[PDB]
Amino acid sequence: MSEKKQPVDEDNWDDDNVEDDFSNQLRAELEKHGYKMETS
Amino acid sequence: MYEQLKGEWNRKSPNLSKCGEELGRLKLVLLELNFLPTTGTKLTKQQLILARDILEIGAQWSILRKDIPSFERYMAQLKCYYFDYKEQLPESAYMHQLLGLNLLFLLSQNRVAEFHTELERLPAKDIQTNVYIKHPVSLEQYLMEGSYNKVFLAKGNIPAESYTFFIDILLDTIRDEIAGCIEKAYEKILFTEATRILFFNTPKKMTDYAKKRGWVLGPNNYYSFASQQQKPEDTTIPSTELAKQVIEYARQLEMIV
Amino acid sequence: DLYSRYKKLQQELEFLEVQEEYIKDEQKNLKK
Amino acid sequence: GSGLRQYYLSKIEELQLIVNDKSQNLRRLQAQRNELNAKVRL
Amino acid sequence: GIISLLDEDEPQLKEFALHKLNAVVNDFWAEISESVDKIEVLYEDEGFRSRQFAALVASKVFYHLGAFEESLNYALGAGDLFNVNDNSEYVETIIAKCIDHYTKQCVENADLPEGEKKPIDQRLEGIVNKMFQRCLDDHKYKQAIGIALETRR
Amino acid sequence: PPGGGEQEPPPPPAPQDVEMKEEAATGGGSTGEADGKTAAAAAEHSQRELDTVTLEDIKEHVKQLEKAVSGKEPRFVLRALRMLPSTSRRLNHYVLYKAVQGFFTSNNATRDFLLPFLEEPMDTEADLQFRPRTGKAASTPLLPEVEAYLQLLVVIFMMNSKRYKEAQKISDDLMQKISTQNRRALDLVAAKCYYYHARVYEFLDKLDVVRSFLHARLRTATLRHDADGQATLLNLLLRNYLHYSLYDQAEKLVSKSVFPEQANNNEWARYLYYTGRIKAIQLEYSEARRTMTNALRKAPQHTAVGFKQTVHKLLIVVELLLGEIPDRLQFRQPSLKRSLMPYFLLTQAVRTGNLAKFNQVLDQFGEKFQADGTYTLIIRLRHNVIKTGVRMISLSYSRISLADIAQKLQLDSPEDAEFIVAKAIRDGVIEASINHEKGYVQSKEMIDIYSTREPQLAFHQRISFCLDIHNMSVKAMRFP
Repeated sequence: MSEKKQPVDEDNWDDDNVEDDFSNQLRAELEKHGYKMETS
Repeated sequence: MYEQLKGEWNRKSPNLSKCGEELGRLKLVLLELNFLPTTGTKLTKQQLILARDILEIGAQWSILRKDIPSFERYMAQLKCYYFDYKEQLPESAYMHQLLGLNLLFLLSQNRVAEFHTELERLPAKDIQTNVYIKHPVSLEQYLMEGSYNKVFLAKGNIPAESYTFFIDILLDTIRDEIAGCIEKAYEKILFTEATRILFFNTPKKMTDYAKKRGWVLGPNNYYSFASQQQKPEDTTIPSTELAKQVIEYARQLEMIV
Repeated sequence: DLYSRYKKLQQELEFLEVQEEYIKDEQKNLKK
Repeated sequence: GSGLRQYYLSKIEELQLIVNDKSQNLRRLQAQRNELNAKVRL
Repeated sequence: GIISLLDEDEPQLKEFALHKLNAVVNDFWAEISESVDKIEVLYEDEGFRSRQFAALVASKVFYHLGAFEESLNYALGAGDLFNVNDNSEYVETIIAKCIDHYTKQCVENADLPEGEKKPIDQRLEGIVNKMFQRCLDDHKYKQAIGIALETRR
Repeated sequence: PPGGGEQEPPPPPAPQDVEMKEEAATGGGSTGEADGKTAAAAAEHSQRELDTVTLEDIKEHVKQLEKAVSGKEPRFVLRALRMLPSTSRRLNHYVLYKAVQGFFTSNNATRDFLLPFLEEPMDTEADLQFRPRTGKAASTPLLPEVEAYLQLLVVIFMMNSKRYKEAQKISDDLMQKISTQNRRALDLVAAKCYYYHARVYEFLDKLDVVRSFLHARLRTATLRHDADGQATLLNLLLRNYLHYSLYDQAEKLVSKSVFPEQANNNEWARYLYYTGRIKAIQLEYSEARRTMTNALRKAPQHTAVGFKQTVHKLLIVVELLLGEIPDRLQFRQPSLKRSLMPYFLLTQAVRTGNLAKFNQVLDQFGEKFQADGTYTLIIRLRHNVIKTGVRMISLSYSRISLADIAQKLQLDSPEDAEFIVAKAIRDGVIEASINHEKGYVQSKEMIDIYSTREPQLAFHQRISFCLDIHNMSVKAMRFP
């Protein structure tokens, strides 16, 4: 039925809009999580 | 016992009292032993091997005379004898295109639900071999994306005899929803878009669209008509029955349950 | 006794059903 | 038995079931009345 | 494969259709849900000699679907072929609906016998006294007195 | 012998103590709630019936030689139970045969003697009225035997013990059926055997004898008694109509018996899943995937139970048959890490435009795909390869030309563009319309969901749902 009729001539499960959203800054925020309450 | 087995077998079959004699043969088939379990005496399936074949040509007689309600009556009784409850079934060669005749009978009548429940029973039969089923499923793999009149560009590949009676229904069941879709939001087109792209530069295909449908080619256009509505609303027609829900809400909430 | 068993269980229906309607009047009255 | 007893023996089943049912429903309503009557008397 | 056997018009297959009605009578009653008219139009054939036997297998299929009044009305119209068949635990359910429909009809006719009475079907009471004959012959008479009060006769 | 000799005394008394007493309390307490508790439709031994689902699958499998469980069966099948003096004799026998297990040797019934042990439920004025008790004592010939997973030559004596138990259906249907509702206990017993008698008939051929049995066993429902007996047999009816590859399925749709209103949140959960595969094969997807999603979240409360592995597998298959793109391992299991790895690659090639890579993986991992029972994806997945692309564009662009949507899809030309823009509207993909003045594909936005009565349509079911919980609470409260 009805040819749509015409004249002219990895594994990132929305973890990709997580992972291609994710590539250049945070790897020293992976156990850089705890040093901040004597100065700051 | 084998009443007129191959009399008018190959050349023609113009006889009309042959069929009642063929039914008279079929009086004997269901009355020798049984049909429903067909449990014992495997030799009583041997005339049922030929009772398959005489209904095959009976379906060939129905496709000769264009009998749609018989062609499903033959095929269902055949398939339920291909589903004999003692399914031992020595292989006949005429089964694989008879199902192809069934698979093209059924595809051309918008039985796509009946299609994809048919393929469950023959996993490697339908794919790895059997071009009489491989072609209607490569038809259906064409019939997924955009290849429905590319189908007509692959018309000239029939492995069997002509198959004309069900590509004509496939001619019918495409060109009418073609006419249904141009009644829709595909608003209007000139004559030459109906020429190159529908198919077939001008035969009485222009008589097909002007008479089955409207779309009279006046001054250089096919003309659409009014296909809209008014959309009225009251929204206080529910004000009788939305009050019925609210009375029911305080009904059960007040009753000692 | 078999016909009597069918009749007496019918009599134990509505005599037991009127007690169900009875406490609905009781519990509604005791709230007042 | 299947034609003359079974018409009654299958029918006294559900007549037993509803009496079996609403006795649980009754003693629920019994205890609720005893709560309010002990509340009003006090 | 067995439904489309009820299409043909010659009587020599009509009396072989009942040879195939009682063949396929066992299991696939859910398949006969789409075959209501093919029993009904076959019931409307007067050249079909055993039209009451079509009402037998119709009372089989509407009991599968749970059309309990439709099985009851076709147990009526199946005549002697239903009247001969009463030794089963299938039929004890549809005579249960019979006596239930019977005794509420009789109390209804005991209300107003002065005109506009609903006439009781004779094939409705055809199995009532016949099952009452089973009370006379299966030695039990506390059951024979039991219906006699409830029948309001 | 010095190493294995001293390890012999501790293993017997732990089944000889607690596996002794549990059914001794159950067979006592359900009997007191068979004699008393006229409203024993829901015994508290129905949770013990749920315990016996879990108990004997892990507690005992063999009859535990060094004489632990081997003496239970000649004790518990020797039950005549005449009256209070001659039941207190048997109440002493719960204690007296414990010395026969410990001090003496037990009666070893290696898979065969339990069938002639079913004469002690006839010997010396036994009880036939306690068809729950003998019905559990008809399960107990299976309970060491079947649950040891032998499947070896006692399958025929599995069968003959069940024929004695199918003769207990006869004793329910013919012998003193006086208002005890024991079928709703026996149907779960008719479930337990016919989970393995199902497996038995997977070790052998078809089940058309049991089909005649199961239709008749389903037939006595809806007239006599109807709770969970109609339900569990209906999955047993459906699963091998499904396992056999015939038409089989419109029979299921016209099988208008879908609704025993509840199945205690376990049988009803998979019941939606068996019929979810049924509605998926006739190309209905959005109605299918919403009861696929409903079945996954209804009873998943274990860890990788095995059919949770299957409903999580089949769920985004049909969602890769519409063309929305969720993928898979967001709830991953150790029994799923192996069973994800071909299914891993399957969903990534949907979003990318490479199909020979997809035809590579299908040729690579087809044997696992054919092991899963999903043969018919490829006849309809190449469909959704170009449907996923066109929905992604129509969700992106609000007013797209035909002359541009082609060349992005490596589709070469503005005709091969709207070779995907005339069934997608008919399949329910995009709202958009096409004018043959511009050839542009523009859709609109939905605003009237709060402006017109959408919310109070949805609320009326949920108002009616919350008041039912208040009604189920008060009706089931004041049992003290």
